[PDB]
Amino acid sequence: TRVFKKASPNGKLTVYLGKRDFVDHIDLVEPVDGVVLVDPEYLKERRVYVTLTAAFRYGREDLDVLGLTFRKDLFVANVQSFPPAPEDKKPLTRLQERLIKKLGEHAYPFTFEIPPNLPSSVTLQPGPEDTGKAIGVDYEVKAFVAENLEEKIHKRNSVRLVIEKVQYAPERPGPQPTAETTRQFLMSDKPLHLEASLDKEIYYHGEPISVNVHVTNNTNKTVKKIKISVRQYADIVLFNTAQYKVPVAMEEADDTVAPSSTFSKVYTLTPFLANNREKRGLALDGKLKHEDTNLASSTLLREGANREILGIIVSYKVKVKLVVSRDVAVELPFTLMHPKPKEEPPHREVPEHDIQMTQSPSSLSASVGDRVTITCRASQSVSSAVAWYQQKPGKAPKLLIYSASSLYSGVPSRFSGSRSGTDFTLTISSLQPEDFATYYCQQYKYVPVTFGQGTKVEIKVQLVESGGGLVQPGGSLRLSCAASGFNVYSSSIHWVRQAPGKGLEWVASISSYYGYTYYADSVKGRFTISADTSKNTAYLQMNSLRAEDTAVYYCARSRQFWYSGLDYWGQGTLVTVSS
Amino acid sequence: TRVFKKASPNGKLTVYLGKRDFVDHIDLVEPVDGVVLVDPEYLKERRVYVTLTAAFRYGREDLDVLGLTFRKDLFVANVQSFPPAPEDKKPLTRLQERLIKKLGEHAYPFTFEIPPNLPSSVTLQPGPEDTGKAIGVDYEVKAFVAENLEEKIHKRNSVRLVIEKVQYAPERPGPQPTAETTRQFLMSDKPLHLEASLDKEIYYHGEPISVNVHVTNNTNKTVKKIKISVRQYADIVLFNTAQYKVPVAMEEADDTVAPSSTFSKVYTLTPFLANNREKRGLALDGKLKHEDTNLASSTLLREGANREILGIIVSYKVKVKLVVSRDVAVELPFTLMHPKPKEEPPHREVPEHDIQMTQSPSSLSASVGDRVTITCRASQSVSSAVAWYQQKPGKAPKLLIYSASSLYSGVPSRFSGSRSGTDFTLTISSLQPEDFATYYCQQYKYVPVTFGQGTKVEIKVQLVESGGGLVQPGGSLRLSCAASGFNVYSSSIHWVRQAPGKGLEWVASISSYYGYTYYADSVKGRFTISADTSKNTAYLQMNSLRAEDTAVYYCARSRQFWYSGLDYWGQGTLVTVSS
Amino acid sequence: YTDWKSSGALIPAIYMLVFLLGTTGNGLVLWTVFRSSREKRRSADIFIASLAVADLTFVVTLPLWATYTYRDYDWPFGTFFCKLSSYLIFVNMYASVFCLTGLSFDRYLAIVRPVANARLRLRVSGAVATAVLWVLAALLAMPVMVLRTTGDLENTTKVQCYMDYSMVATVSSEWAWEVGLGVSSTTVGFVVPFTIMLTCYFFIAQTIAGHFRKERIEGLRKRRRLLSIIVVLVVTFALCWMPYHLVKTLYMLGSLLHWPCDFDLFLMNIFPYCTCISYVNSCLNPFLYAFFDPRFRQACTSCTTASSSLAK
Amino acid sequence: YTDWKSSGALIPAIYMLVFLLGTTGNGLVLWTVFRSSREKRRSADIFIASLAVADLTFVVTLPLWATYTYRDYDWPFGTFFCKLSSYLIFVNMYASVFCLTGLSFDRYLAIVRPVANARLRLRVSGAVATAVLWVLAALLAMPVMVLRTTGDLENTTKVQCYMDYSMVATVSSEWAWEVGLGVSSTTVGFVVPFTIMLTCYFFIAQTIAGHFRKERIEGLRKRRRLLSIIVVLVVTFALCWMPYHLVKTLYMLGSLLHWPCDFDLFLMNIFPYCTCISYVNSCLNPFLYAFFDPRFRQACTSCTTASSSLAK
Ligand SMILES: COc1cccc(OC)c1-n1c(NS(=O)(=O)[C@@H](C)[C@@H](O)c2ncc(C)cn2)nnc1-c1cccc(C)n1
Ligand SMILES: COc1cccc(OC)c1-n1c(NS(=O)(=O)[C@@H](C)[C@@H](O)c2ncc(C)cn2)nnc1-c1cccc(C)n1
Ligand SMILES: CC(C)CCC[C@@H](C)[C@H]1CC[C@H]2[C@@H]3CC=C4C[C@@H](O)CC[C@]4(C)[C@H]3CC[C@]12C
Ligand SMILES: CC(C)CCC[C@@H](C)[C@H]1CC[C@H]2[C@@H]3CC=C4C[C@@H](O)CC[C@]4(C)[C@H]3CC[C@]12C
Repeated sequence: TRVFKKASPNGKLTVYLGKRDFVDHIDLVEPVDGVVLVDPEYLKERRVYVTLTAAFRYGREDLDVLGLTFRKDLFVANVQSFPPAPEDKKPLTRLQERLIKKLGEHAYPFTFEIPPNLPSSVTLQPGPEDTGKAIGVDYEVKAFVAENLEEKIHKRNSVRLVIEKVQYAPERPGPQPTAETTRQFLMSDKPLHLEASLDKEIYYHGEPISVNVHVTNNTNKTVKKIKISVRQYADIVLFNTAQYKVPVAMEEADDTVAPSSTFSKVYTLTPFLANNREKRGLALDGKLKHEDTNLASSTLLREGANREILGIIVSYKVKVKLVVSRDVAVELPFTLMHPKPKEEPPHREVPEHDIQMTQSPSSLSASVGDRVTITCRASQSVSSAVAWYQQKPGKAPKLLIYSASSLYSGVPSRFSGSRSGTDFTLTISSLQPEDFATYYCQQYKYVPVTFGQGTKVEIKVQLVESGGGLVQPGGSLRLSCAASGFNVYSSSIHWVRQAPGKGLEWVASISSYYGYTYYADSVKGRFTISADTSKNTAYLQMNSLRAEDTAVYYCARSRQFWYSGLDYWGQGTLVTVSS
Repeated sequence: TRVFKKASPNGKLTVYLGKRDFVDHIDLVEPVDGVVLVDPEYLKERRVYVTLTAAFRYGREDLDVLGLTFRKDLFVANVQSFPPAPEDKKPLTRLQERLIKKLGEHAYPFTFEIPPNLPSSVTLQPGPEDTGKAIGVDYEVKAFVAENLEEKIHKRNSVRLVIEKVQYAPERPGPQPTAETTRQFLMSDKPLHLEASLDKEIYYHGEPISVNVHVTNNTNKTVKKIKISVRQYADIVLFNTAQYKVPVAMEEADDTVAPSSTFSKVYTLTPFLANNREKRGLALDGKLKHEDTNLASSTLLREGANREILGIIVSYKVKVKLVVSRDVAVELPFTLMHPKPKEEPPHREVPEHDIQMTQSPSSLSASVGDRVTITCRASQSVSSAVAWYQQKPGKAPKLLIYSASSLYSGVPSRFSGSRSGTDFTLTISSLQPEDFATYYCQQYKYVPVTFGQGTKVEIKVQLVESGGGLVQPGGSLRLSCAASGFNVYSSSIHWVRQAPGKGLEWVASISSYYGYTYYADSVKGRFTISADTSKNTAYLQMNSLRAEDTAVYYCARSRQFWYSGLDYWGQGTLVTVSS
Repeated sequence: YTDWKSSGALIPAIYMLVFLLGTTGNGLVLWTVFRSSREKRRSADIFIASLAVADLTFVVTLPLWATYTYRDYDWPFGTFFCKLSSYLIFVNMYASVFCLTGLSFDRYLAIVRPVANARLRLRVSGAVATAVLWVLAALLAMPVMVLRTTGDLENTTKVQCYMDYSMVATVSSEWAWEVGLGVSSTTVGFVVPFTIMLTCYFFIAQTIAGHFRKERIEGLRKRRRLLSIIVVLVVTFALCWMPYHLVKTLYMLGSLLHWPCDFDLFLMNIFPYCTCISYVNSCLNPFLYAFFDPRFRQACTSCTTASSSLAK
Repeated sequence: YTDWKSSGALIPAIYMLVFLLGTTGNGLVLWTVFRSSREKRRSADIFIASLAVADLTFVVTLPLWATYTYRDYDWPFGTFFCKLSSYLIFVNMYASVFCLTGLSFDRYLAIVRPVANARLRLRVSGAVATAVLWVLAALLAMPVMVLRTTGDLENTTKVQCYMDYSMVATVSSEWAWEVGLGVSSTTVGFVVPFTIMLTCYFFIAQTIAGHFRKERIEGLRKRRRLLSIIVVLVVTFALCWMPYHLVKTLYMLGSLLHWPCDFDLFLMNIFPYCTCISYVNSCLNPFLYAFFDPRFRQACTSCTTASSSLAK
């Protein structure tokens, strides 16, 4: 495993931090643990103070009248790293002593504690053209060296690290919310009763929200349109406590609920960034600097303990409205945020907007029980973002591991990955008959996803693809891969190809949630990709085909959020494009 | 020995030309010889016509008004490639036959002949902000494929390679110019007689012109200033046969020539592009596309048989003017252009705006009778732009081979170089007794200049670098390189350093002619370099000294035009930046 | 009424001085707005542009009235030009006060309540604000264009440009119309805009004081400077626009309040000095709203995160 | 003398129609120039901008003369506005013809002699030409301003705006100054500028005819269209500025030609018609100069050398 490092303009002051994203619970949060190098010869009489600048910016840019910086301080805890005054005596984290083992005593530690009630890092959407800086709350660990605290900060002697604070879905479930409001019109023989509800209270970004609406339209007056709106209650308690809003998920069905009728329907609304990419003031989750991130995650305040939490408190609620021909609406609360991810999320656009591997020789000969380390010299630093694939010849690829780390669930222990420098490796202890299959090393950090050159041993809930029948050496083909059990917005359906009797190659990719598409230079603009929420389908339209386009094509699915390699591959399709 | 290649976007229409430039000697020019690959399938029945597009653009921009492109054809001849014309019956040049020896018979040849009288490739200086396309005469071999000449041309099925035409200075010298203009004054008994002359008739770009103004003043009227002007007669003989002029160099000496005086002092004037970069309308030697190219070279006609040459002829004059206090001026014609270069000039900024080398031997035993394959790998392509150098004990570097193949004059024949891929090598068949030195390989393609790692075998005109003395551990130190015997505008001067017992490392560089300077990343902006012409001396101010600055600094010269590695090395001074 | 002998000579000179100063300053400020044209800063630059246009056109028709007072109150130009000059003067009065109020409101929204300022579409709201501002100013000054004419009486035959309210049932309503139009103008061009501006600036002052509560020793000095600019802005507006509206409402009140005619003489001959005092703000504004905002002045004048090893 | 009854009703109609068309078109062309202006770094766009300003200001003062003709030739405005409107009209006449001539000369320098066009500083020369053009136009129109006045009740109180050549020169020069000013105005505003324009365009036409000799089919048609547009420009200048100057010089020669004195009254009634014919140039000027140039229309809406191995 690895550890997060940041430097300073001097380069002497190096800050070591563990998992960048921190979990805050309804009672207490994870203490901040870190270390920083120090140079006593340069540190004649200064002192290296590290502090938790947890501050809320509520003014676009700054100094609007040349001196007005609208950045309040929600919390700051300062501590001198060296000499640590014998006043806290807080035993070092195993991580900290590990860093000492890596660096030495000059790497002095520091442990921070956050108050139980503080805002979760969230940033409001600047908009199509705002640039500047995002209005929102943000945490930053800042370490600077000075003989006294009041001294002016120094451009060279200072380090800033944008830490993020997040809340993950509680392990327990929650009661399904309910909403009932009875409205009487001019006719009140049986006043209209609203019987809307919601399937589950805790949801993750992308999982379709199945708004279940049922009503008895006894009253004569009819309703034309039912408006369903997963709306973001952003409670911006900054000076003037307010509840600015903006709808994320919007749906206008045509369900005209005629009178003396019982209407009942379930509508699937998936709140994703792309469909609301421009609604200024949308609260998104923590940004390190500028990257695209999911919508703001619901915060879990202490029940019945509303301290009037300054900053942004984000909650999400389904507004269901019936529009009378000549407007009965109610609200449903729900909590939306990620699960507890074993892998600490990488806060980048994981396949960020080339690389090539060199896998060990394909003639690795080994019998049963003969352990072997299949190596692979990589082109560059993939940063432990590598997956090994038990590509069994004639059958679909199989994920062995994510991120050159613990194995993908259910993959037995016989496999194990070793990442070193700009090269990786996977070892196997005992070669059970199944281990008589081809192996591949794969990188998922930079588009295009780049696999290994393959290695075959020598012993001596569905994915359906429509399209085939080799044809059109220069025409156009529509191959449609559909996944019966994977939310389109919850995953990125990748499109790879293995050249005829050759290695695997990535071609196309779709990111539903973010609503952005990725292509391969090997096909560049020739290949189009798309997917629809209709029936969990993803169409791939190859254009101006070629003999070189002869290949075998596979789709796949990657967890949309914190893209962790490839964990499901399609049945494949041998398309040797011909007449 | 390489050869020039160009191709169409298709990738099959590949033009190969022996050498981009040609000499238009008085009698004729060198015929343009080249070859083109062909595919009769892709060329179903369309043929590759290759033509010499000798044109003259005479209007700025591309289309000032719709349908008005300001270009005139000064010559075009066409050849049909495949099958070859049965009537041409012109024996192939050697180079084409060698191309067949490496390429296929589908490499159909072509030979072009230019008329004796045509303009030399020249382009008028666009200006600080002119954009568009510089107007001038330009040749461009164009090969396009069609069934007939009138048939529409295809943007892809077309190769347009700019060929330059130049006139190098005649081998022999010529008659120096004179000037004798006589004007009377009040005392008309002895009217002023002008005896201004010039040193020589042939100059190369940079060689300072020692204007020898000798005048006998006896009339009372004295003149205040003396104006020496190297001016560029641009004889634009297109349509209106004008004679637009621009002064390249303007020396202004305050010689208040008074009655009863005879000033014959010679004043030096060196034309160069830097101090005339903005004089719109200055003619310059042909650019490939945009590369910074020196001034226009004096075109030579045929003893005045001026067939109203429909191009920008250029001829240079030295006007000497004396301005009466209460203006007598005369002209001196001279011809300025390069010598005959054995290596065909590289028509680019040779150290164009990282590439590191590695040398294998370092220390490999070899007594007399062993050829040392001193090999080297390069990060990227250097294109036979490496110069081999050796360091005899405690002495300055010496150049063994230039152009990576050529042989610096005087140097014995035991040395021999070999290009291969992005790697090169040197060999010494018979190790002459003075073979006990360490060897490097100075690449000169991309700034910074990165040399070899040193290879010391086992045996088992002047340059004044003044300003030594280990002092100033962090201050600014000035070192003076007086390179007597090399015009500053005639040579780019280089500053390098060698770490204790290590290889050589480049530091800084100044090219006076272009009036522009290059610095090394290792010293970036810390180091300053500037050459003054007065003493022909380069001052290097190494600023903000450091212990890292402890090394041996060395000075070098390089032919300013067609920069060929380093040809002269200075004494070198061991500087140990310290108190 | 006994017009002052001094006034006849004093008013034209100061009118010319205001013409020169205001027109050249507004030319400079509009020149800045044109030259910058980066579509980069001053999200509400259109408000200052509209204020500059209103101010320039407010002083541009001034020389005609300077001649009017130098001509012993004998309008030489046509009926159309009396109408147009008066209409421009009143439209520009209202648009100047409106643009000042709207700019104060924009600053309030972008300082005290910055959350909404960042949220909302600023540029389009500002453009619509300017459009409605100008349309409302034109519709408020329409009556002083439809009810203005020339030529009254007197063997002098001096053509006099004046608001002839007598067009609408003069016998039925002369003081009625005078007071009604005067009160409407002074209560929908000054009282409402001025109170809006003053409340906006009071909240701004409170919140800037709170923001600079502690900051630093430099910070409280900057707070002093910011409070200073706020006070100077509101008080220059006050000093300029109080004499005019105050004497105007006093005169309108004298109709039903049996004012002392003798002192009503004083009111009559002091009013022109009040109108030039009103013009003082028009003259001075470019030297505050553009000068103290150095955008106009400029127009005229790190390592990186890294990973390593967690060796067990 | 008898002014035509038809003329009185007709002339203001053409005047107002020209006002609308020319003002709208010049506003549009200036709007286009401002949309881009500096960024494109154009060279001769300054001349188009100056000409658009000239035409716009040419039509702007026109409605005053429209009411002058509708008022049975009564100038209701002041002496100052008679002076200013006449001076603006004449400055704009001269600047319009001058900018057309300068545009023609710029095109000639940039087509027939493109070498010098590339050589010289187009921006500096163009800006200095524009400055001197405007200064010379102002100085040419200064005498009409200094000699334009108002009065002449003529027993009808019909106040009239006219040139009072008796203002400066004594009665001894009664027709002499009329003759001098008219002849000078023509010979330095039309004859010389028109000669420059016509010779420049003749050389342009000759050179384009020679230049487009090559090619086939399409190229010849493009050359034909270019000659057609040159002809349209020069002939729409002639048809418009010929009647005005021609009748002006004919009535001028009537001083020493003693016309039949009925053709003379005919000239007197047609001269305003020649004035609107002259205005036709400014009216149609945008829809030609901006229309033809694609820049206004736009505003409205590979391998690489390589080296190898010469195996010996
Ligand atoms: C002196 O004033 C004018 C002089 C010349 C032209 C005028 O107008 C275009 C105005 N004038 C007017 N005339 S008036 O309306 O006839 C006004 C005279 C009449 O009502 C009145 N008699 C007495 C009292 C006490 C109050 N009021 N009213 N306002 C303005 C105005 C003009 C410029 C700037 C400002 C702020 N104000
Ligand atoms: C009718 O014309 C005018 C009417 C109204 C205002 C005028 O001026 C601003 C002009 N006018 C003037 N007046 S005039 O000079 O008194 C002119 C009337 C007098 O001389 C004259 N009577 C008769 C004959 C035959 C010759 N000459 N001269 N030119 C212009 C002018 C105006 C616009 C456009 C053009 C091309 N021209
Ligand atoms: C003193 C009296 C006699 C002068 C009369 C002058 C009148 C007739 C003139 C002066 C200026 C003119 C106006 C100037 C501008 C416009 C705007 C345009 O969209 C419609 C025409 C209109 C509205 C003109 C109509 C006529 C007009 C009002
Ligand atoms: C019929 C008679 C009484 C009308 C008299 C009006 C005259 C005197 C007025 C009307 C417009 C005025 C001019 C308007 C603009 C300017 C430009 C400025 O730089 C100097 C003052 C000057 C030149 C003004 C002076 C006075 C002026 C010429």
